[PDB]
Amino acid sequence: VPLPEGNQLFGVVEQALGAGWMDVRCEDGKIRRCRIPGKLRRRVWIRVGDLVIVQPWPVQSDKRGDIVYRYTQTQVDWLLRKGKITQEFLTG
RNA sequence: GGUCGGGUCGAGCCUAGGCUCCGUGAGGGGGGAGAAGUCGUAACAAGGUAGCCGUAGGGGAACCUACGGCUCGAUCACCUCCU
Ligand SMILES: [Mg+2]
Ligand SMILES: [Mg+2]
Ligand SMILES: [Mg+2]
Repeated sequence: VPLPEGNQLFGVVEQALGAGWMDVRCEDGKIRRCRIPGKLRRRVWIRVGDLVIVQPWPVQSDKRGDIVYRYTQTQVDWLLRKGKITQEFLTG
């Protein structure tokens, strides 16, 4: 339900790299090696192909970022119906 | 005191060669942490082919095989040597 606020933007998980590292495709047509904060790492399980919010790192904000929130099925369905995001971004 | 001649000592400077230090450096090599990637299961019980040492060959990877050695090897039957 919460939306990106600032430099944050959506993203689609592509492949997990191990040791809490994911490979997320963002809305600006860039692939980023993203790091999962440990606070939500322990309680929220993330799997390839999900809509998430990613904030790029302050330095070298082109290939690194942090994942802050995961969108459930109802939230992504509501977003698709509202029209803030399209279907081809999710499906690739 | 000037000028010239002779003998000797000499900091510095130039060239060549030989050693050595500092900065960058394409490319390559292992080491150490991390643990929400991956393929197997080598070790500990007889760990499911006992494990390990030396040498040599082979294999995605732990590993496998041959010759000589050690017990830091389990179970059953028989034998030997003691207290
Ligand atoms: Mg084994
Ligand atoms: Mg074995
Ligand atoms: Mg062979």
